[PDB]
Amino acid sequence: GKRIGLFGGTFDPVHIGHMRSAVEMAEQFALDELRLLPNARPPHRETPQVSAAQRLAMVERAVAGVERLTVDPRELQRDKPSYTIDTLESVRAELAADDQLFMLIGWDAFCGLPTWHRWEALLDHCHIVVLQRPDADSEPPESLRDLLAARSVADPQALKGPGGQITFVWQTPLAVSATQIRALLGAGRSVRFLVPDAVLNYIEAHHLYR
Ligand SMILES: Nc1ncnc2c1ncn2[C@@H]1O[C@H](COP(=O)(O)OP(=O)(O)OP(=O)(O)O)[C@@H](O)[C@H]1O
Repeated sequence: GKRIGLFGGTFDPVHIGHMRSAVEMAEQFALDELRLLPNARPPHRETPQVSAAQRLAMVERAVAGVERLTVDPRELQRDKPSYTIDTLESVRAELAADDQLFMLIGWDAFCGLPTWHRWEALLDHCHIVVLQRPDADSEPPESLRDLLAARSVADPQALKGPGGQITFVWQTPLAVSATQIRALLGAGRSVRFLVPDAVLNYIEAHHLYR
């Protein structure tokens, strides 16, 4: 059907590390579309004076004019956060049944997957692609050996069908951090070139991260 990616993050703010990983994810999987999915979180876990809807605008500024990168605001429009599985069915509810869905997660995040609500069902709806990288020691928890055993493919090209498997991918993400960027901004410095230019212009224009 279509090759559709899903890239979830808090994005506070969205920066070139995310965007450059997005770019690479797509090109590797020949995605028709890669969807950035800003997650929703309790109001009190937002950066003070940076709202959900501003996080969402920057993500929009960042993919505007960018082919095949779009934004999915559905978590960002609920009554409160959701579990991922819930996002997944909602996404899938609007898909064609042969469309292939690829959820991109980080190694460290994948390592805590058995704590996600109803985790056993996630691969019902998508493929999970796990970012491997120089900083997260590839030592899977014993709680994930049987899952990786039943559903992982060593070749990403071998992901098949609209979902059901796990593969691993290697990237060297830029040494850009949203935490570093906030501090630079708090310190009054220039994060120019550490974030997409349309994101830079938004941060500046709206005097965000103070
Ligand atoms: N440079 C990086 N390379 C690619 N993706 C990264 C990078 N840093 C974090 N991520 C991604 O960041 C996304 C959401 O923002 P997140 O706050 O988790 O990142 P962060 O840079 O570690 O921010 P923070 O510094 O506040 O922890 C995640 O979905 C994750 O994949």
